[PDB]
Amino acid sequence: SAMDDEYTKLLHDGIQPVAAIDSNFASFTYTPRSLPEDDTSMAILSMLQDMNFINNYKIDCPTLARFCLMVKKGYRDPPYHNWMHAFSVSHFCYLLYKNLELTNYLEDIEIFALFISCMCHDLDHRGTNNSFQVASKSVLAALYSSEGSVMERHHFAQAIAILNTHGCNIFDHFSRKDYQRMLDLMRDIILATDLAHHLRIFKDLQKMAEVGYDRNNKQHHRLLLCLLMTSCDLSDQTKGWKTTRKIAELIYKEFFSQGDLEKAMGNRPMEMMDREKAYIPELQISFMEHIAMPIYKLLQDLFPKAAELYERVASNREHWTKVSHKFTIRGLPSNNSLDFL
Ligand SMILES: Cc1cc([C@@H]2CN(C(=O)c3ccc(F)cc3)CC(F)(F)C2)n2ncnc2n1
Ligand SMILES: [Mg+2]
Ligand SMILES: [Zn+2]
Repeated sequence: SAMDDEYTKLLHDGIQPVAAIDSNFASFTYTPRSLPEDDTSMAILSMLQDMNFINNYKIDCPTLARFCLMVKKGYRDPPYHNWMHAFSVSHFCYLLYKNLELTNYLEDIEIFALFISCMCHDLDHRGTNNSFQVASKSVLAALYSSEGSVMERHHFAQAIAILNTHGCNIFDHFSRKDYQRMLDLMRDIILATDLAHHLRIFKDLQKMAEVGYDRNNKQHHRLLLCLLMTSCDLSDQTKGWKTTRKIAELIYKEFFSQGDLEKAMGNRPMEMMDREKAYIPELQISFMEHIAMPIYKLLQDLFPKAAELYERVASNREHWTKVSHKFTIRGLPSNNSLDFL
């Protein structure tokens, strides 16, 4: 009933101009988590319209409205891996489109697949990682653990189940070859969100940036799509310090909750998921140094206009070192009590 009325307005009221969402909506400085959640499905439509994908691919507006709502409704509400994460990852894809001239690098359909993949790439996340699915002998591991990337295979399978839901296949008028192409792209792009995949291809990403992007090289296209998706996935770290701090809070709430579950199973959590061992400033510096900063350095090497993104991640990294001293309790706790000992 609720989705029906939301559908009715999304379809019949018209698509809001993207500039009416916010004066800075298309800037790397904009924080899409600032958008009220109730406004995000209309913002998805506005972005799709502004990138001309609705007209170029003749997407049926009722199908697209239903698709967007079905995708939003396909996310659960863990602290981090929720619909607002998918919305902000999708928004960053729109930023790359508006700021970095992707049409000089990628086919139209590849850019479209990236954006749709961003919307779908964490569908039905339960707030636990791939190792946990295997350790807990979850249904998802029973399905996919022999292939790896258990959660990401599930996210892709969930996106297909939405497309296979009557009235929701935004691609169903595509040619057979274009349809196969779109779903293949979605597979590769969603599967690239496994950071284990990113780490596997990282040297090939380095090699691509070194020799220089070849628009006629099909492997360069695939590699670039993977890097862009990862850049979208981690894009929370490219905003201000306030965003980085809040996003850290959400990640560790989620992580520590999984760690609490691992302990109740008799298993030793990773220290970054153990609330009794994790030292957040050191983990955030490590994550920025070894994972986040190299990704945006690569993005800058390929796209010089992405320099500000790398400098932001580097800045946020310096902020963690500056505030680290505040995790040590000097003097007495604010209650004047040593009871916590
Ligand atoms: C935007 C953003 C996203 C993530 C994570 C990274 N991540 C990992 O596997 C991972 C690997 C090494 C680490 F040191 C920490 C986490 C997968 C995920 F949890 F899905 C999202 N983090 N993590 C810390 N700050 C983050 N900021
Ligand atoms: Mg994911
Ligand atoms: Zn994600």
